[PDB]
Amino acid sequence: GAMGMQQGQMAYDRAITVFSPDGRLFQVEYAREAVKKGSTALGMKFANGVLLISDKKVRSRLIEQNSIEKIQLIDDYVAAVTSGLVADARVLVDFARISAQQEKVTYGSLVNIENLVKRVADQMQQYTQYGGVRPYGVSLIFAGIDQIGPRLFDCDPAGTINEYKATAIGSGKDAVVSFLEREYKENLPEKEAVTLGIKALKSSLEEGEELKAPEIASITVGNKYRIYDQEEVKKFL
Amino acid sequence: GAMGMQQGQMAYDRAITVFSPDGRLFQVEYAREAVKKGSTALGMKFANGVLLISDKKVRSRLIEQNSIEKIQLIDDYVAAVTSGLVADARVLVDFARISAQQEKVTYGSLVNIENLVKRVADQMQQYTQYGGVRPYGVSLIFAGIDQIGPRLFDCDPAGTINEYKATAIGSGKDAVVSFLEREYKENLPEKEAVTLGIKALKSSLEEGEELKAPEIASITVGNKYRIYDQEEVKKFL
Amino acid sequence: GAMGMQQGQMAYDRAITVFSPDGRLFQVEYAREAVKKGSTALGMKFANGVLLISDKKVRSRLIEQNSIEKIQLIDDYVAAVTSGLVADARVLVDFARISAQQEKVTYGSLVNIENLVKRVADQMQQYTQYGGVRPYGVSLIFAGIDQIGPRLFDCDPAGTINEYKATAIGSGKDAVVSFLEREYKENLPEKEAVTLGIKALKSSLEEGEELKAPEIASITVGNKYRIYDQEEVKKFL
Amino acid sequence: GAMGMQQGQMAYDRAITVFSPDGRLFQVEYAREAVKKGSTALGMKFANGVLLISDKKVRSRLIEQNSIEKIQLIDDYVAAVTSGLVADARVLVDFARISAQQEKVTYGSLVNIENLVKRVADQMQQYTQYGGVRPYGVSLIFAGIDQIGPRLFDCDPAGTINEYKATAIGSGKDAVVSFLEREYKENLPEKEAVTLGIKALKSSLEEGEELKAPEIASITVGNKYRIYDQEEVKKFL
Amino acid sequence: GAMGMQQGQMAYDRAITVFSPDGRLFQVEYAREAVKKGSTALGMKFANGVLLISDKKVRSRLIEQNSIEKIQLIDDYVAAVTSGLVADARVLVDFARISAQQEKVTYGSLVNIENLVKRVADQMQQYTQYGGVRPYGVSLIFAGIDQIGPRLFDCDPAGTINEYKATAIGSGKDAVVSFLEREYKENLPEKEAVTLGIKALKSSLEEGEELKAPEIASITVGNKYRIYDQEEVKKFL
Amino acid sequence: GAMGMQQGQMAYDRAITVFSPDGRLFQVEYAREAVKKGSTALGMKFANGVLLISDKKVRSRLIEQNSIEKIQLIDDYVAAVTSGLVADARVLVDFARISAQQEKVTYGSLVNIENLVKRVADQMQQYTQYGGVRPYGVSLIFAGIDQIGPRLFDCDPAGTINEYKATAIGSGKDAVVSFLEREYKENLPEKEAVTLGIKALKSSLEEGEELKAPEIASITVGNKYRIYDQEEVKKFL
Amino acid sequence: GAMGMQQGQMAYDRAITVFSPDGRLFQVEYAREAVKKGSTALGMKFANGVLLISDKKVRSRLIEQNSIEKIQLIDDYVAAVTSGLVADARVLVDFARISAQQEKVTYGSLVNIENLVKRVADQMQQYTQYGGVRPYGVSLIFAGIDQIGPRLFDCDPAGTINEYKATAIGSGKDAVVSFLEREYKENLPEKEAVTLGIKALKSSLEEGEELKAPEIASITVGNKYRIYDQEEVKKFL
Repeated sequence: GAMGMQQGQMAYDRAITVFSPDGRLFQVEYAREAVKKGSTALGMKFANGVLLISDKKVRSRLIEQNSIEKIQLIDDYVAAVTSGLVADARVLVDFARISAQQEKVTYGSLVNIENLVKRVADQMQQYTQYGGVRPYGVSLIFAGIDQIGPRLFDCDPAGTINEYKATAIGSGKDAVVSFLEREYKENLPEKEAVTLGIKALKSSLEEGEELKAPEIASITVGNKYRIYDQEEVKKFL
Repeated sequence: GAMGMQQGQMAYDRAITVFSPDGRLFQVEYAREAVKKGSTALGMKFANGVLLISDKKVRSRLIEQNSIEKIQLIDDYVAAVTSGLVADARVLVDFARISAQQEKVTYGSLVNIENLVKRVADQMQQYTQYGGVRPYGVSLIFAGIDQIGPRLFDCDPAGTINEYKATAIGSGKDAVVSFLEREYKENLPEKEAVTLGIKALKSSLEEGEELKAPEIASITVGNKYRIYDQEEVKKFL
Repeated sequence: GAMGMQQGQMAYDRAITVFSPDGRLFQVEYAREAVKKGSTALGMKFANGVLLISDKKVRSRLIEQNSIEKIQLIDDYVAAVTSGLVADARVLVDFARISAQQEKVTYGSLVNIENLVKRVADQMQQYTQYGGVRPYGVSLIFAGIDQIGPRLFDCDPAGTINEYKATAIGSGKDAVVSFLEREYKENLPEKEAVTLGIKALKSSLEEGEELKAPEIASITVGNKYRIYDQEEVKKFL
Repeated sequence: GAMGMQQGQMAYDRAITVFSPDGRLFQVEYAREAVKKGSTALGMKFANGVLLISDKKVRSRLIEQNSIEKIQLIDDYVAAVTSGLVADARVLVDFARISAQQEKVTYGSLVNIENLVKRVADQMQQYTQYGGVRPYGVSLIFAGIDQIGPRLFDCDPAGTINEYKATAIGSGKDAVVSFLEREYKENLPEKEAVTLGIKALKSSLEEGEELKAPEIASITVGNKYRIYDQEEVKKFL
Repeated sequence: GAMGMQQGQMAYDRAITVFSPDGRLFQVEYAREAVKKGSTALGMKFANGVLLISDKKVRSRLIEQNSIEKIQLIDDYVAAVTSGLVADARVLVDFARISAQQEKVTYGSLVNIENLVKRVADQMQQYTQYGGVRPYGVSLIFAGIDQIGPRLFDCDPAGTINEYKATAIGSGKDAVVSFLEREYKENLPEKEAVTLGIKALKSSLEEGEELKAPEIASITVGNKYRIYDQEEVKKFL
Repeated sequence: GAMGMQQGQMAYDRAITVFSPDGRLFQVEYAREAVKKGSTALGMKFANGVLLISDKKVRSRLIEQNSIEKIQLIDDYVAAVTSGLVADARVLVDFARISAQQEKVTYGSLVNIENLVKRVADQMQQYTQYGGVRPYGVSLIFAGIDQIGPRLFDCDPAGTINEYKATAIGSGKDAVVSFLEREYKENLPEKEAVTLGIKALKSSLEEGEELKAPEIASITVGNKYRIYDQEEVKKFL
Repeated sequence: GAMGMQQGQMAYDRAITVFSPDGRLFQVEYAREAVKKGSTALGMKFANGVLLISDKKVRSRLIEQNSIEKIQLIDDYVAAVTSGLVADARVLVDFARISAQQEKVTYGSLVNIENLVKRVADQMQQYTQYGGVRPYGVSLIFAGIDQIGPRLFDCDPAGTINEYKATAIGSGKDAVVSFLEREYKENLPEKEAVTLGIKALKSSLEEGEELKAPEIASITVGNKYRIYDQEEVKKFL
């Protein structure tokens, strides 16, 4: 797709920590915009585990391929994929990472993953009201299996968090989300799950035909995360 | 020693702290707006306990149902339900939770619930005047039975707190409240109370006919809180 | 005589700290407005004590009656009634409560009540010039009997303080104040004092006929404060 | 591709800690306005002491008379009288008080009163330049006998201090000062001194005929301050 | 970018930490501009190492030649080059230096270079959201061989980081990046690699014919960095 | 929403720590203006010492004459005279005083007076750049005899310091400085020196004829400062 | 003109730490201007040393000649000359002096003079980005001989530093720099070096014919600095 920023003027500039007369945080709103322009990714609970899949859209030959990993591990049993401002995502991810370690070193085990996400969420929410500082313009989803079972959560710049059966984020959210909204199959076995997924991913962003090379990872109850190899993903491609 | 935040290294530019020529905190007003756009919930004292009921309006098949719990526990004998900016509600809930724990660990027992709400209220009141920081865009109600007996309180973004015999909050407040204002029956036994309630909740938000699946829980003097199961609630539905 | 510096800069660009070209603090003025929009109340010295009386105007049946106490106790011998921003009023009261305890624990006795009011006044005054922080939108009057005798003080958002023989505050101030200004009887015995008072309160806010249920408390030299029970006040009503 | 002095003068931005292009601190100017609107008072050295006198203009019968003391003791040998924002005045006075005690506990004796006033003035001067904070809107005069002998000083919102033979402050300054400037008698004996003063006070504010009840206090070398009782003052009245 | 830019004042930027209504950080944008106006430089992986090359464009005879080193060493095994605000670049370079030592002293060895750059990047990222502080108007590329093997990354004012097979930075970025994008040869042996590079650099900035004297350095797996001598560089020139 | 309020806007910026497009600090300039409107004073090295002389322009009879000292001692061998904002002068003077003592207590002797001034000068220079603070609106001249010999220095609000043979400051600076500029006699003997001075001072400010009573003091190498008595000065007058 | 200000401009676009849409720091730019309006000075490496030369332009006979030293020592082997805001220059110089002592006291010897300048540069650079603080309006050049040999560096308000063979600064920079740029002789022996210099300085600022009295100092490898005496320079003049 063609790229270019026609707008270069500051234009309208509200302020920070100010509700609009209609009860809205415009800054948090503008933040959301940034994440809409991000890459597209999704994940869904299946058989006895959960998978993650993102559209790895590459440009130059000169990029170090794989090095542009979109799906990142926070720990062997839990990962997250993100979209929006790259820098903000990164730092936010590292926070989750250490945060995860903390619970492990104090309680001896990350029993409930829901909690890990709540913390990073709270981090984000702080910037939503604490005066002099810019909100994190990134949305990300955590998924993996904890003591309770296979889990999937998403988080937006406002610090909002929810649990899904399946969901997506980034540019093609609306599209891909609708596809699942209709064709999502409950206890779909992995092989088919990834299929339904890649299909859904396709339809969405695939206004531009070529799906390119998606990045896919999955974890099933009982064991650690598995990242699909170039060939394995291409198989479903 | 004085209670306050040591962190003050960060400089603050713009800040909320201006009374209008007519004696009003516009920021706190704008905040109130955000809560009106929140879901609808209510509660009321009855026979020998109190109950809480929230309208659990769901969208996608892809959401993890129950996980979107609106009625949250503070402790086995006190629960609260909130309305407004979701993020703000969550963080304000956890504050009350630990704050609750604190009274328990020093005094050995949370004797007066009124006090619990007062603390969380004051928290909110602080952002009402301390310059550089956006107020909490949320309102909530605490319900439970304490040393004094079944108690019902509500709280707005201004930090204003009041005890009720029955009340509501969120979107259809004015509506549902009027129904009760009219048909509220003093010592209505639980079964009939939950009914009157659900009826009241219906009328209000029910401009859109379908009541969907309401979330209801109750507690009665002498014991801990009881969350109604899917079928039980569907029974009154 | 060396002294360390916690903050490198004494202060930066902040609001709420500007004299109008005519020598007035407009914010403090606007703050006063909000208090004008509060409930009406008054107090007056009599025979050998002082009494406080406030108009308890109630709305819904759903309100927990008494729980909406306007006359508050700071200590068995000193009570205060407030008008203006409710949240602000509360927080200010608690400050006065602990502050009272403070003098007690150090000197072993609250010898002069004037001093207690001065301390809470100063608290208010600070927000009058210390930049980034909104003034307390509330006024209140303290009454009780100290080492000197029965005492009646009032205090506005400015932090201004005066001692009266009789006075009122809130919405119907100018009105009720005129009434006393005219028909206030110096050493009026209690029964008659409460009469003159209630009559005064009535005349004032009673543009709307029904006085409703007034909240009244009285203390006399030698003993602790006495709050009037529903029937007793209704007797004068 | 060219630079020059396009703007002769810089446009006005804020107002706190900003010199006007004519080298004036407008804020401090406005402050002064506030003091013009305050009550009128004066003081003058006499035979072997100095005296203070302030116009105690009372309104309602409901005010606790004397309690509205305008002349305030800093210590048995030094008093002060104030004019301007009443709250600001009070807090400043107490500062003067603790400060006076400070010198006494370290040096064992307040040898030179000039110093005392120097410290309070420096207090005010600080608010004249330290960014975020509104200046004290008040002007006061200190009088009392010290190691050097009877002394009289005045202080304005700018932190300016001077010693007079006689002077005044408040509303009718210009008027009263002129009267003295003309008929002031060098070593006038107390009785005639207080007369010359009350007359001077009269003329000034006495556009409105009734001098009402003045407040007068005096000290003479060798002993402690004396406040005139109602009858005594009424005698010169 | 042509110097024919339109001169103007500052935009309507209230403070640095505002998202535009389109989800963009304008300040970070403006910073990027500053980098485009810097010198041109590049680097690329080759045979068994990596090389760096920057256009050392000199003016006066009075400059101390070599002293204007654009290629700087962070450690014998890692170098970096920069473009944009010189001052910002330098400070940024030293941080990286000390940062590198720290890793060395705690772990005993700089195992993965990606981490080093990550640290310097997060530094910049901070100034992207933390209020009162101007972002680093600079972009730099780190290159050298670590535990994994030869590595090359780039970093911009936004703190965004990527690893390349080859890439450039500064003024003629777009031009030279294209050249390589087309004629870049995978495992090109040093001598030819430096040639392809110098040709690419030439083409790019060489609108003004003379390539002048380029600054080039290269390291290979197994040993320390080697900076080319004047004569050696002139050989490829 | 929005009843109709939108005309008024809230915003805060800077205008003190801001260079003009032409390279000048408007605030410091404005500061200078304030000093121009101050009293006129001068000083000049003579035979074997230095003398200071200020025009003590008095108004009302009610002022305490001498107490309005314009020439102030810093230590028995060094004095200074100031002009500009009275309040800022004083505080600044005291700073020099303790600053003087400091060197004495550490090195045992104030060897070089030039250093003393540099310190008070730096204090001033600091407020020229440190944001949130209004510069000192004053200029002064330091004179006395140090280890090197008789010295004379001047200092302005900007923190600029120069040593002179003779100079003046205040209102009629330009005038008096010119008279000297022409008729200044190098090693003029005291009696004549004070004459040349008074003459020079006269001419300048003497557009208004009457020189009134000048304040003069002089010190000569080998001993302490001498302040001229009313009659003595009157002799040259 | 009036108590009320006609302009309601609460804030303006001009501020600090803001990149312009074209990537420039306007504040740093304006700072440069002020250095342009400063005196003119230069330096150049010669035979086996380096020399400094500044135009000591004097006004009144009343100035203390030599006392206005423009060339200042940091230590017997390194001196610097500055141009721009005098006050800023001074404090900046003292910083480098103590800064030098620091290295000497820790390492036992100032090995590389480049480091010294770099430290003073970073100090400067900080005010380039740390929000609330005006940048240093001054540039200076350091010259001396260190462990590497004779060295010459220049430094601007931006914190940019460069080593030269010869250079100048201040008002007539461009002028004198060109002269050198053309007639500068590499290993010119001192006597001739100073000549080429004085001639160069002359040509430049000498639009006004009279070169007045130039201030010149030089050092040669192997020994300490030598400042030329009035007559010696007059010999070259």
